[PDB]
Amino acid sequence: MVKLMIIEGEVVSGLGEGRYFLSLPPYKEIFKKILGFEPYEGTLNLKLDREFDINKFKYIETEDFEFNGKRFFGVKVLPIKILIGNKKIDGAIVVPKKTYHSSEIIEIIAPMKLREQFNLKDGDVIKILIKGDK
Ligand SMILES: Cc1cc2nc3c(=O)[nH]c(=O)nc-3n(C[C@H](O)[C@H](O)[C@H](O)COP(=O)(O)O)c2cc1C
Ligand SMILES: Nc1ccn([C@@H]2O[C@H](COP(=O)(O)OP(=O)(O)O)[C@@H](O)[C@H]2O)c(=O)n1
Ligand SMILES: [Cl-]
Ligand SMILES: [Mg+2]
Repeated sequence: MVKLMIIEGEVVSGLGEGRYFLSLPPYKEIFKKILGFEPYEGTLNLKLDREFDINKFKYIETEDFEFNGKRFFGVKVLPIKILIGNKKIDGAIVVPKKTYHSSEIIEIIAPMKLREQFNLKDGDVIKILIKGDK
């Protein structure tokens, strides 16, 4: 019962909001722990063929944090493989509980800035590979 989903998504730019959350040190740490890498401090948004459902997959989920008088909600994280060319890089789909962006926009995280390491630009279509269901 081995499972593969392979989803083309279009590289897109958003409202600048990824980076403040991936810079927040507890997030830096939880992703180091949960994934075995420190994400570059952003999220590569990819625009999808159709709505995405993290709950059909064997996600990790983070505890909420509270500091500076604020409540920081859980995020659901799902290891993936980012497929660019004949290359095959390891990352993760983060799906925050509360995000501004409708649900065919998935946010990707990886140790490197994907736009530089991989010369991506708004419009480019990349593929992501999800092994396993829930
Ligand atoms: C790791 C992570 C944690 C987030 N935590 C919160 C949060 O606690 N509260 C909130 O309103 N949005 C949270 N967001 C979602 C952002 O507010 C925003 O909707 C969007 O995902 C930021 O990415 P963007 O600028 O690439 O579109 C989080 C996003 C990520 C990547
Ligand atoms: N691993 C990553 C994370 C973000 N990014 C990009 O880094 C910039 C910072 O990401 P962001 O999520 O804060 O901003 P947007 O995704 O809203 O454009 C954006 O251009 C992302 O597309 C990247 O190239 N590689
Ligand atoms: Cl755009
Ligand atoms: Mg982003």
